Amino acid sequence: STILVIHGPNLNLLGKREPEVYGHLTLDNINRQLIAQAEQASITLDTFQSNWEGAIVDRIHQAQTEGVKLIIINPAALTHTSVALRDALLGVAIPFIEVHLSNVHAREAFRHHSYLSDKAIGVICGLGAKGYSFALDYAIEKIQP
Amino acid sequence: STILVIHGPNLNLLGKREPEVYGHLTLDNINRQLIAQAEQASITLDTFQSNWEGAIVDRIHQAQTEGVKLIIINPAALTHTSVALRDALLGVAIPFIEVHLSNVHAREAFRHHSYLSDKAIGVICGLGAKGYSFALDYAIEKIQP
Amino acid sequence: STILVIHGPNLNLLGKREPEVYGHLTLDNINRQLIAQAEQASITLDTFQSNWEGAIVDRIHQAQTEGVKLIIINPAALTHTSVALRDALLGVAIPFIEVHLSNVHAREAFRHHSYLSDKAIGVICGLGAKGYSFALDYAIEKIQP
Amino acid sequence: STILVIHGPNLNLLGKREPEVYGHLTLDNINRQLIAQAEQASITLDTFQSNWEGAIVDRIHQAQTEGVKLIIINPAALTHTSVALRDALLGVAIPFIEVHLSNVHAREAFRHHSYLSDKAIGVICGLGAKGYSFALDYAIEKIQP
Amino acid sequence: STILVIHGPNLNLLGKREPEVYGHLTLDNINRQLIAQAEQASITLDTFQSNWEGAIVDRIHQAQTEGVKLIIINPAALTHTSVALRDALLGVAIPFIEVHLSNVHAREAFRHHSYLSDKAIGVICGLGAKGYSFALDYAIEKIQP
Amino acid sequence: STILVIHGPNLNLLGKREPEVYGHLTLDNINRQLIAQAEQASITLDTFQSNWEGAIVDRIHQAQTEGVKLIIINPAALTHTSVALRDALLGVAIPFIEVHLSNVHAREAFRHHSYLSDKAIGVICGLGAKGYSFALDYAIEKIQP
Amino acid sequence: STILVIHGPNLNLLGKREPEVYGHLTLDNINRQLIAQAEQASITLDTFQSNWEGAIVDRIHQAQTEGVKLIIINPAALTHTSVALRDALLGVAIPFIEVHLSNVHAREAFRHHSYLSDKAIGVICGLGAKGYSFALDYAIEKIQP
Amino acid sequence: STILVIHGPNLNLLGKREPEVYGHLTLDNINRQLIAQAEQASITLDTFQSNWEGAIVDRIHQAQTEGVKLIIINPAALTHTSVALRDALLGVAIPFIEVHLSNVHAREAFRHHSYLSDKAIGVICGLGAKGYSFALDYAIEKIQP
Amino acid sequence: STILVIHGPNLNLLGKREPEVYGHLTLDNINRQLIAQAEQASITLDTFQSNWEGAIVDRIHQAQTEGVKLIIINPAALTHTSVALRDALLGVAIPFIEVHLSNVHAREAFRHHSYLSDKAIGVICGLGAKGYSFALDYAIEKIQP
Amino acid sequence: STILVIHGPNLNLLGKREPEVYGHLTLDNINRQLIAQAEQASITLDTFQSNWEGAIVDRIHQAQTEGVKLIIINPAALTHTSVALRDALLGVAIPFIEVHLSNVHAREAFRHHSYLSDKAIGVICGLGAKGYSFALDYAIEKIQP
Amino acid sequence: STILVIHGPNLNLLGKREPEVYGHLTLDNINRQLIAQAEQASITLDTFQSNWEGAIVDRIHQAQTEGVKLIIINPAALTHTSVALRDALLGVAIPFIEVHLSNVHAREAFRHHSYLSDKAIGVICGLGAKGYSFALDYAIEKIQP
Amino acid sequence: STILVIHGPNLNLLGKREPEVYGHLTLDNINRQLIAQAEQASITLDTFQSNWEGAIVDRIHQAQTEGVKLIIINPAALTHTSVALRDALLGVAIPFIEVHLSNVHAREAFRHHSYLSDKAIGVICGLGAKGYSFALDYAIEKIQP
Repeated sequence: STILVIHGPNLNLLGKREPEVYGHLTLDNINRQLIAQAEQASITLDTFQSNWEGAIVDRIHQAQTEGVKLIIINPAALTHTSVALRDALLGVAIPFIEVHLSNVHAREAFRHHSYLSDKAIGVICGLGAKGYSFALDYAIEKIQP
Repeated sequence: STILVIHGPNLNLLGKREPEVYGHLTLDNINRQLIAQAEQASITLDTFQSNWEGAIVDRIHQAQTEGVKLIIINPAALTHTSVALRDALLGVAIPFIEVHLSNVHAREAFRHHSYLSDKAIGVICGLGAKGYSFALDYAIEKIQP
Repeated sequence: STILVIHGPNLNLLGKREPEVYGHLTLDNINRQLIAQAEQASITLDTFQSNWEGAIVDRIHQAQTEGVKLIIINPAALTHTSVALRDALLGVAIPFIEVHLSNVHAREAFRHHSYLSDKAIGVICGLGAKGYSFALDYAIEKIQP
Repeated sequence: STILVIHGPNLNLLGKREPEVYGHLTLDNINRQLIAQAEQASITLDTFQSNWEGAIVDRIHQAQTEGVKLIIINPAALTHTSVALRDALLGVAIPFIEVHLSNVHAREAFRHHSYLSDKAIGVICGLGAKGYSFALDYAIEKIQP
Repeated sequence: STILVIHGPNLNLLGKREPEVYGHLTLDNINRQLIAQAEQASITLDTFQSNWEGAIVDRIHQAQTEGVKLIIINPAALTHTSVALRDALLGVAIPFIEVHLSNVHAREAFRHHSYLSDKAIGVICGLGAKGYSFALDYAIEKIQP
Repeated sequence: STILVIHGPNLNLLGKREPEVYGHLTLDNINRQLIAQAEQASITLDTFQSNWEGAIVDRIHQAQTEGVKLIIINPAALTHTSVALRDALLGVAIPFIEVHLSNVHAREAFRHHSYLSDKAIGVICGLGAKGYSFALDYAIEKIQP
Repeated sequence: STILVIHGPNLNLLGKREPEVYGHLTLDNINRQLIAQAEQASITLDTFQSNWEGAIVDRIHQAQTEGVKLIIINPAALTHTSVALRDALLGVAIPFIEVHLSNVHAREAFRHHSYLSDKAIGVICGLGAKGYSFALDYAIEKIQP
Repeated sequence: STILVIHGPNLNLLGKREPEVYGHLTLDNINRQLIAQAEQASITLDTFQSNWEGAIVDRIHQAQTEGVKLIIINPAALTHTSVALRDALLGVAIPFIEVHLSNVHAREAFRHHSYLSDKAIGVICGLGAKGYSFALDYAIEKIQP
Repeated sequence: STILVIHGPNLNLLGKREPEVYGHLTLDNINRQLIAQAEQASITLDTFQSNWEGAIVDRIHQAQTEGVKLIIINPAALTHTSVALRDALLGVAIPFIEVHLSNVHAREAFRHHSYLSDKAIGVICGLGAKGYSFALDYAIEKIQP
Repeated sequence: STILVIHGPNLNLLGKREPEVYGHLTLDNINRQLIAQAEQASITLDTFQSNWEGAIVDRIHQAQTEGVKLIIINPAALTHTSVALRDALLGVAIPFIEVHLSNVHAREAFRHHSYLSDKAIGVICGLGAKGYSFALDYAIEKIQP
Repeated sequence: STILVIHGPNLNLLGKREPEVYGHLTLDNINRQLIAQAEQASITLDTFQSNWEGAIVDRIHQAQTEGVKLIIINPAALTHTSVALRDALLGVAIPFIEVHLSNVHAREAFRHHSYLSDKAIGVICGLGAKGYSFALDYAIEKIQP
Repeated sequence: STILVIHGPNLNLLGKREPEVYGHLTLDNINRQLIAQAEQASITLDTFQSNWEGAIVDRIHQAQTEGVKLIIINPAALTHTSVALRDALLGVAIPFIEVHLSNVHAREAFRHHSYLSDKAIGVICGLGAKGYSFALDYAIEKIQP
């Protein structure tokens, strides 16, 4: 794949609980939208989700060998805690865009800090699912303007 | 199960090393006591331990689909570091009680901070194995008239 | 007495205001429950409440001459401010368990700090009145195994 | 206008001479792109730039009386300093998205703090001029689903 | 003239617990020594101890009334907490020397801060009961050079 | 429609020392002015002063049972140190206005923090005795518009 | 003798938005009330409002040359940010009283800090429009005792 | 002009108030001295003062188009607050020297921090008017080989 | 005797990227050198690398059951984040030496803190692969003096 | 059993400047008084002053070889800065008393911190030259009870 | 001497390593330039450099006895660490100007703090050798206007 | 010499007191081993110890003139305090390795901070005398690969 989308812990829960909390949108719905958006541009896109830090790090290492050109990553809770993730990305030297569904700055103070943002190309937060689509549009443009 | 008891990393070591250090009580002994206490009240109780953050997060997710009503969790070292665990509990919206065998406030300053305590119903620390039993007693009363 | 239960400032207000707000449970109800629980184990139990730091200190000093074996203390607001109270407990060297009705970690940041917790056997918070009962159960087992 | 795009201090330097900017892009080029994007959705869009905090505040107040439904704001340096701006936006209660051309997290530590981000719908940084277009896309969908 | 010696909370315990721990010296022994030392210089000396902050404040107010020229105070735990005590001393404008039996700098970090030390003539700590005698020697010389 | 005015520690010293220092105005003068101002509006007003935290807490608890509608409080040194006071006011749920004679912000840094101000209707400081009159004027309007 | 009342940024919005949000009182209403209050005491009073820091600073400099004796200032958001404003007031050496409509201490932590309060005669916050009337009452008594 | 001298807010007050306070020297006297010093070296020098941040930012932008080679700036209070000013200077990439009349380190702690000093060639403070002459001397020497 | 060498997350990447960046030395090369050095002293050297925290915790627990005498550990990114690792080492009570290839003090501030260093026998950083050899030399001498 | 008195940097200046600023007492006067006090108790006492840290460290090392039993040290400015001094005292394991002429707590905040006080037997400050005499009186009692 | 120039540790290295690095200017050259400048004004000027803190302190003490009227000091690294130096300058009460060749604010955070700057007449940094000449100009004018 | 070994304050005390406390190893023993190790590799090695900061700085300057290629330095206490040392090493641009006998991370929190570690090639602590040998091994390989 040329673009890899990574989702961090707890994102698998999207749309599961009381679909009038945060409605009906699922992680799969998001993935399908992105895969279709990428197919439109003849770009190959892979997706990955895990609750396990190590599985995400392993997947990043694999991305390097597969010739992934850009990573779109929503590290979820791991953005505030995982230097291992930072060092995986940097160690494979694949540029990345950081995405969060919710506005990270509007929540508790510990969510204001990120071990990834300072090394990302850019960061999108608080725009829901469309944030991932925006990241993908940017990525496509960078590769095939 | 109605009640799920979760033990974090390193709690599998209980009673393994020099049973004159901290004596002979094992994690299994704790679990047996709790299972018997729950059986006495005709409540179904399950237990889980892991050294792997992701395994705990996955287990919490599964708790939601199983209809667990309350979680009793000793996150051990993960209390001070895991936002992923916080967000797992909050994401499934299962109420929980936090338990530690030892008095966390009597140890190093980094153990005074918890990513769970502020969202727990309550917190018990420093009362050894009985802490879990107390949490269970509370839980039983909350769930049953 | 063998066991002494101390309640700090403002706890006399329990159940007084709009008993629907936090319901109907009074300080006296709590004391009666504890006195009965103690009688059931043939342990003598005394109780004390004051809004005056000095009265609490004096009472602790008296506990020493009376041969009190363990103190269960809900210092309420004094937990965050009274080094005098810490030094009274340490000076008479009577082991103690700290109890709070409400979850101190779920409130303002200044409530996260305690001049007692680090010297307590353990701490219970957020489990309402049952917290004192749990502390008593522990205490009984410790004194008369 | 339905949508108002605000550019803060020093943004007038883009392209005219490039302060330290890269791409040869100018503020007028950005505006033309957004106006055309907005026309394409039959949404009316105005733009505004100033180096003067008071002018921006006045403009926000004027937005209220004009029935503006959403503000896309690149406050530039004022994001780190201007509580007056925060209070203008909150006082008129117009929702806003915050946009920065550059990655504000990749620079000095003082740029990590914002008096706006916590109250924004969301924040986009580091994606250049496309950041504004993404905001506008989000805004269009929100206003005209 | 008149010197007043004030002892804070818990100092009444001196020599009561296991005279092995820190031995046999009592608060009354200290007071006797000081009263004799003062009598030897034909200076009138009064003493006061309380566990109650308000009593100590009242006593300081009374001091002014009695024309006390200098206060020797061991505030004990109140040194780290009582602004009321600071303001009492300042409000009557009686100069004072602060004394502690134990070395306050050699204990927990919270004991390093004092609401009195910056307004004392001087501070003596860690020299046991002699600290009070030294303070009295100084005071005598200051009042009757 | 009773109003209660509470004065904290050390306020009894007003006008006692060197009536040139802070002038001749006494606490009793302030109380007389307030009682007369309240009588002019046919509002019943009581006053209370103590050096003792517990006396103040008790007096607040009594205010509830007496049907006091608003408290005007100058906690003096206790504003920076008493959570017990905060919790007494909040526990009786009587609205209050915080007053200080002097400008608390112009003094030492530790005086800049208050355990009351965030819960007060408002705060007045630095305007001398008039501050209490202003608080009373506001209170009267609020209770009997 | 001349009193100048200065209103800072965003205060022009008063009473504009949903008059049940914060009701119907306007900045003009406030000024009318203060002008009438001043006429009643035969004091000349001027008023000023701006969203522009430099306009306010200029106005302060003009106040010096006009012989203004006292300034009543509600700096609004500038209280937390503007050292320029501090230095303008200090540079002209006109005493001032700081007023806020809302209780600044009851909001975000950054609103607890002021570049003005420590140099003000006093401060009033959280008493709404009356706060300005109180400041004027004080000012009148100070200028014409 | 080859050199531009910028004076920040409140510097227009120099020598206005009680000329035996901080003397008779005026902003004009400073400017006249600098213009004469520059004329003596056949260097063209312009000067600018404003109380309005945006005007200063605009003036810096204009300096770029006028071919200014070096800026001598006394940002006065804006040194501690204005990131806009920092980003103007950096954006036009004109080197600058920072000057203050008074010793910024000898005052309040907040004046120890600057958004400019770290990017300045150098900083002169506390040497009165001669500071600007020294900055100009330096600048002349630099604008040569 | 067995010595166990643990390599943390991302160390599997050594000598993959740009072998002129940090050259050609691989994790396997390091291990082979260590194994040969251990064989020379008739000590068994076991090695382990993982990207997964839990795997490393499990491996430490396994070390205890197999009678490992000393651990040499490069936790890599987990140094700064993993209390679980600290508690694993301490729980098994195997002595350990901490090693880093790069100079952790020369990088970002968050790399300055270690959850292991305070409990390690010692620490080596910045000496590349030779660090591990040095740790092993020390370890051999400690096991076989 | 010798006592050694150590005076730090700048103490040689005592009584040199404007003998009315701090009067006439010189370092040599202090030393003569202490030497006489010691002779009176048949204790051998040596003294030492230097402006050079290393000289003081060397002198402490020499004290060990000379069999000194107790050090009375006024480190002056070195109390706040010199870990080398701390480590010299600890390394030779000679107990010490810290003395300062002035009240170190009444000055700048940086003077509140000491690298000695926590390891001293005790500390005396603010009692002038008598402080050294008091330390000597204590020392005599400790060595010859 | 009338004016004394003091150079701190490591300044002897100027011009001694890689003259195209920091070029060819030596500490001697700086001194020769100053001595000549002083001769032009018939002012007697002495200079001093040392790597040893004590030597500098001694030299400052000597300056007092010589009747030195002003000190120009570049403390180099000692500015951030030496309270001994601060106290020497203050103890002899000779006014001083602080000079640094390089811009101390543009370097590591620890270099932003000075134990001298707050007591200096003023401070010059970042203007190379000319800084000292400026300081000397100022000093000459102050001493012989 | 090609390599220079520097030992800081108090290291001369090694093996002097209670050779059971830390045994018998002396500084001279360490130097002899290093000299022998260096001779074995045909490298010239010099050593130096002092308790005086200035002596160490002077010695470092001298190392430059002697062509020293690498410094092995145990700064002991000066690591936490001496910017002068840092600047000496940087100013001569001789690479260096930092060594401590004891584990600096296992002691007080202030020992965690170093003014050298960040500019060292690497750091070794806690491995006793062997730490110096290791540094020498590394240095030999760097200089004569």
